[PDB]
Amino acid sequence: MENFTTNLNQLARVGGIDPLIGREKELERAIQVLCRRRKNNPLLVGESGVGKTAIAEGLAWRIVQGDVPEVMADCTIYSLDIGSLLAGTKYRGDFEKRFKALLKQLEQDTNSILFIDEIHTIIGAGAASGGQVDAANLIKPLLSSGKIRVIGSTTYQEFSNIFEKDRALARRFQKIDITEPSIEETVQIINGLKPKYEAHHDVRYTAKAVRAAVELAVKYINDRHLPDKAIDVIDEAGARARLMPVSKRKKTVNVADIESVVARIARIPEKSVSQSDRDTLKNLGDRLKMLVFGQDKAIEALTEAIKMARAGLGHEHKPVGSFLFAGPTGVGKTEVTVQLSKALGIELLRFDMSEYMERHTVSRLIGAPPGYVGFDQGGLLTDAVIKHPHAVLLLDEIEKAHPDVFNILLQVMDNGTLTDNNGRKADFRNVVLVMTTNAGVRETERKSIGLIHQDNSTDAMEEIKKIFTPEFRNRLDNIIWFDHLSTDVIHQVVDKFIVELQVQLDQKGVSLEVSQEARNWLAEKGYDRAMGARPMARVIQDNLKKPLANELLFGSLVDGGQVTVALDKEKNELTYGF
Amino acid sequence: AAVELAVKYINDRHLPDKAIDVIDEAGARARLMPVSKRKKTVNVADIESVVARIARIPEKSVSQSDRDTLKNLGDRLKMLVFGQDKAIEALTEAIKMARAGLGHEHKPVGSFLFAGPTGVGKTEVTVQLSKALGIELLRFDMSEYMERHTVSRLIGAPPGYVGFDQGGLLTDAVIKHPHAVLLLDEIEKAHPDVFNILLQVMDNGTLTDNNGRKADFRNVVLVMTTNAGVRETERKSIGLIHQDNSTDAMEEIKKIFTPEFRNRLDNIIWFDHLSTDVIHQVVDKFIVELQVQLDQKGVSLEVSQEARNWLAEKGYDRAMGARPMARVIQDNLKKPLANELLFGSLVDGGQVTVALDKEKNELTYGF
Amino acid sequence: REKELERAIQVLCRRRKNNPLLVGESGVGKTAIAEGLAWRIVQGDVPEVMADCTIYSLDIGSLLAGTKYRGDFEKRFKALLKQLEQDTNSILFIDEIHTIIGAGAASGGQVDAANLIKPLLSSGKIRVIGSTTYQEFSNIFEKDRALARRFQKIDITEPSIEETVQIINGLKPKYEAHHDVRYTAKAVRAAVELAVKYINDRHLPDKAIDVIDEAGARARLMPVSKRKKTVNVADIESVVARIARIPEKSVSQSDRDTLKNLGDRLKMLVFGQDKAIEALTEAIKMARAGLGHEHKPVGSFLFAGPTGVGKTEVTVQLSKALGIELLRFDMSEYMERHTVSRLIGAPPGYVGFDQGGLLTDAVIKHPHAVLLLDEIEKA
Ligand SMILES: Nc1ncnc2c1ncn2[C@@H]1O[C@H](COP(=O)(O)OP(=O)(O)OP(=O)(O)O)[C@@H](O)[C@H]1O
Ligand SMILES: Nc1ncnc2c1ncn2[C@@H]1O[C@H](COP(=O)(O)OP(=O)(O)OP(=O)(O)O)[C@@H](O)[C@H]1O
Ligand SMILES: Nc1ncnc2c1ncn2[C@@H]1O[C@H](COP(=O)(O)OP(=O)(O)OP(=O)(O)O)[C@@H](O)[C@H]1O
Ligand SMILES: Nc1ncnc2c1ncn2[C@@H]1O[C@H](COP(=O)(O)OP(=O)(O)OP(=O)(O)O)[C@@H](O)[C@H]1O
Repeated sequence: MENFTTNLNQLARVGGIDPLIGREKELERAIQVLCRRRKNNPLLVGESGVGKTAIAEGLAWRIVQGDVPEVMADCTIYSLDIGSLLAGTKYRGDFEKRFKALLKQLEQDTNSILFIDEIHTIIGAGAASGGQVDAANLIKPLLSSGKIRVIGSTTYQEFSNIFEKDRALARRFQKIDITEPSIEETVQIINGLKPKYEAHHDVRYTAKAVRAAVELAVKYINDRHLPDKAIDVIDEAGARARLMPVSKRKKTVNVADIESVVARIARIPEKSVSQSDRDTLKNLGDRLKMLVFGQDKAIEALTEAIKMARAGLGHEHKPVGSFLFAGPTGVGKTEVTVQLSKALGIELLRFDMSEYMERHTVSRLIGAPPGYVGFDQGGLLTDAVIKHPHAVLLLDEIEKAHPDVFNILLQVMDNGTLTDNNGRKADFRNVVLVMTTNAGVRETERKSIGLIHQDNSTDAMEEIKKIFTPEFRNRLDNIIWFDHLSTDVIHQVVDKFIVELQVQLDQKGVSLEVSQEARNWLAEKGYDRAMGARPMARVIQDNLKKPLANELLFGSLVDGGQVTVALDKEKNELTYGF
Repeated sequence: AAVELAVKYINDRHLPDKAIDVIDEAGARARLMPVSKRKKTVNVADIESVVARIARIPEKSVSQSDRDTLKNLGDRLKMLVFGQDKAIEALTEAIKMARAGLGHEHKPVGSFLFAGPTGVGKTEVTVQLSKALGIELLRFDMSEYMERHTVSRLIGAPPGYVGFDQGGLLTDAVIKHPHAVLLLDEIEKAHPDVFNILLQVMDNGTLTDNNGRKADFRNVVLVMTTNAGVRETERKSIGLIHQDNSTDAMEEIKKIFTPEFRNRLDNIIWFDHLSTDVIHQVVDKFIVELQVQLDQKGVSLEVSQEARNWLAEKGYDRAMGARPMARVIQDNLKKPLANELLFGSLVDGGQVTVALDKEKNELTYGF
Repeated sequence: REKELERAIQVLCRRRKNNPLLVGESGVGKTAIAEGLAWRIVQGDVPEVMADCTIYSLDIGSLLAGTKYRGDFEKRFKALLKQLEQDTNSILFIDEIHTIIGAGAASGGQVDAANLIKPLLSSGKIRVIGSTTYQEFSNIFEKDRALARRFQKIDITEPSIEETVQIINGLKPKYEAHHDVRYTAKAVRAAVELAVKYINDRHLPDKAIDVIDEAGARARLMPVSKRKKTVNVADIESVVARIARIPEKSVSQSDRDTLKNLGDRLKMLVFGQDKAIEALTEAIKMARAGLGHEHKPVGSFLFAGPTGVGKTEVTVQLSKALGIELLRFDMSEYMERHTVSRLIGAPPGYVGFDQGGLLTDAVIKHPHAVLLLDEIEKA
């Protein structure tokens, strides 16, 4: 035992193991179990990071501090490192001699408790031959006879998958469920532990820093439990603050440092909103109007959703915003979204919904159910939002997906979550959801029969309503109708496309000038309300790019020249040059 | 009592030692009593306390603060969910019976199907119930169980398969939290094979997982929500008089959930549409949420009564429930505030006054 | 990678569970950073807190190698940890840290490297820097919750274009030394820009570097015939083009005439329908000229008409004339809605999941190709 276990009273008394705060009921049972006539061995079972070891060792602390029932007073708790019982072995029989020697020592002390953490690891030692499991074979009678007292500890999952197969062991200890504290209990736990962080990091925490670490961690960090989750924030903020005095920036850790840390851990930005990001955001609405012409209202809706979220007036558990972009083809429905993600500097997660035409294609978003082929793959959607929690999520031509696929978004739009096939949750609260569609267009573009042409603008009233179930629609922030582009827009579109052409040419060492007459001509020639801005690229392709490709490819316009294009008036034909 | 209670509440061990353990812990418990110098014998009440602790169930509520918490549970919920009183009452009645002891031998605390128009707090009330009671909410978006084979994610892969150690997500959630509110959202979206899992739960309080262990739902409140019948509810009839289609919505529910399912529910509660009175309450609720969000930035907010009356009058839509009201709040209050909070006077300001004129019915703003 | 290290240091500086885990896509510099810190410590490019501390890199294979008998592994494992605990100013670094979870427990037991490490991380006794990909982190580290709680995940993203150029400028001298080459400024900038435009299934820090290394390696085989030269943008372009399959610079050579005469080689084979020939010929020329569509296909043209008029023959002849692969897809075989899974594959969990997807594999194998979809109206 001398070099296999740790005397926890000795440790708790001299170095300290950090105080245990609260957990009155947890200890009440542990003691009542330890006080039983037989099988007086509690097992602390729970979610990782809830204080299972904190309690098991915390008991040693209470004993050395005298804060125990006299029954427990003066008893010694020893923690066993089973790794050391194997490190000292090699051939047959040495393990058992060593293992039993420790048991004899516990029996001889008579007033001691052994603590075995990771209790599910006591299964082992036997190998090659085996059948002698250690875990049960060397201790079943020790536990059932009351000769020794053992406190164990385990993760709830390990407990059911491993620590629960051996019924004989399952029967020999009383399980105590350690659940995670609530907000207040977490705050008091921090206050009790706080002096150790302040002492370790040479920092001090404000009342708000502590209050906030708990509330913020709960809201933003969701893969850990409260008592160790809020601590990471406090400890991390401490470690960060400790790196300031290096430039003499000695300071108290305040709520501002906590928010910076939570924001970094959760990858959700929070303080830059007060800095230059105010202008990046302020100007967002206009940068996008230089890329998508017309459609200002779509730009505003996106811009507004983002501003509210950055302002802090977002929702508590919804995507940044979620609206469907409907309209005629070639009017900037996907273009504004692509540009939004560029303007914001964030990842664009683009899915083509045309690929999800069968009901069973949902498995590509979620992953196969356990037990199936594609299980370890995970889901493509849930994974995309996990790697990039701050993103623009674009679902192109959503009306092409099998309609049951839309059901996947009900919980996304409403709770910001989606659960993958491993049970992990996607978190969409920092994702802008944009879905585009051509629903209703075929109808809006149809001519009616009669003397008076009917106004078919109520496409929203039929196709959008028939395609998207009421519960889907009622979760959208908006349904935004993109219009056909006007001729004023076409002129802007043509200018835009010519610039794109100029850039491709600049990269080849040549440049292009187009006269205004030539531009107006191309705009006038290509406009077709029905196809939006889509054909303008073809008009440019035929009137400017084809001529240029011949000049670029066969030597007429290569190194040494530039091309000027002008329109004549007689034929309205374009000129070219060098 | 140790013997007859252990067989009812402790189900992972055989009787000899299962009952002795109750006796032994009760013994130890009583042994730790005369430290206060109060000598004890072990009565039925001490046995019941031990079983309650071993089985992870509630003991006796009348002398507890739980008595008061339970007594006015309906009142607190009515402050969060307006209207739909009958749903609130059904939930609290089932709970009271269970704590009263007038429960079921082997069934969930109660089992309800929440049906009705959208935007009505079918989900909202369940979420608040778990908060009001202080217990874990176990959620399961049923839209994610659309294929016959998705059942294995609820109960785990069969042994020997790639998803065998993961276990089931449902049985594990229940095992970890035996006393909980279990919410199955949009249950009608799940593949019907899923309902077969629910039928046995509703009748026995239990599911066997892929490890052969059982989840005990005896202390779980089971609420599942649905939109079955909504498209029909919102349909307008042909004629001069619009018809009440709630009767057809039920026909839709009865086609999705077969008699075998329906007979295992304690109730099917058809939630009604929200009234204008409710909207006024809803608007105040949303404004308060806004005020809280603003307080977090150090900004106070006043909204006049007329501004409230107007927002409520503007946003009400009987068919869409309360969800649109939040849209009204975003456009009339949050957007203006975001600009002031982000680029203007409220950054280090801290105050905003909102009222409207009568001539334009436009809102005021500013520090 | 200043911020990536700032966080790593802040994690190492924590009181407990001060073990950063570097998680990211492959080829993004995760291990470059962990080794980079050892480099910075030695060079004095780190806070005094890290200064003078030793980072050791663990060979899991040598730790497990030879551990026969019951107890040798456990002994070696513990000896290592003891040595680290007695150093008091060291950090252990583990590549592919998810593999520690698979350390050899001898038999049916659970005593292995992860179970033996856990208490020393919780206690703050030792410091470990881990490294794993987002996929290995998800399928391995994410599952062992207790171990995962002892690491602080650092999210390492792919660098920008400007950042990639800068790492090349820093790394460059070693490629120059290794290959006996020198790289021009244009060569470096282009490796990054071109790799971004043309090389898929890789991340920048690696993608640009791979081009620099190969181009250096190409030039390394020139002064064997004493064709000594530097690596210019043209050589970088050639290397990327090897992968991209359509060079932007060779278009200026004999390729100009191969392309110029394309229209006539096709007119002599397909008669009438000159307009189809022109449509195809022009699309290619623009694409080779550089007047492409940035992200769209070379061109997409529906050929409609009476039978026996050369609609598929001209496309077949095009692929022949160009010297490129013809990918054929008979649309009549996709006569039903569900037949789409033949083109892209079955969803995960379904029979045939690992069979592939005919269209996506055809295109992936042959990036430069003519894709012909016969009788599209029959799909
Ligand atoms: N009363 C408490 N005493 C000590 N620690 C507590 C307490 N309550 C919560 N904690 C938190 O839990 C941790 C205490 O250590 P503990 O051994 O209990 O972890 P754990 O719950 O067993 O997690 P794991 O399964 O990974 O070992 C600390 O992070 C601490 O912030
Ligand atoms: N308002 C606009 N300003 C400038 N260019 C535009 C505009 N609208 C469309 N375009 C042009 O069309 C493209 C933008 O993509 P767009 O959003 O129109 O796709 P879409 O609306 O989804 O149509 P589809 O039905 O084919 O998917 C760009 O090439 C862009 O030059
Ligand atoms: N009776 C109510 N009182 C106040 N707010 C309500 C009420 N009912 C619904 N709401 C509003 O709805 C919001 C939550 O939506 P809810 O949970 O009710 O949708 P649902 O019941 O699931 O219906 P569906 O999903 O079919 O659209 C609440 O935050 C609340 O603002
Ligand atoms: N314009 C042409 N000039 C010379 N030969 C030709 C022409 N068209 C077709 N042919 C010949 O006739 C045969 C059929 O040609 P092809 O398959 O390309 O026509 P198609 O448009 O595909 O008809 P289908 O409607 O059946 O698909 C080929 O062997 C081809 O050599």
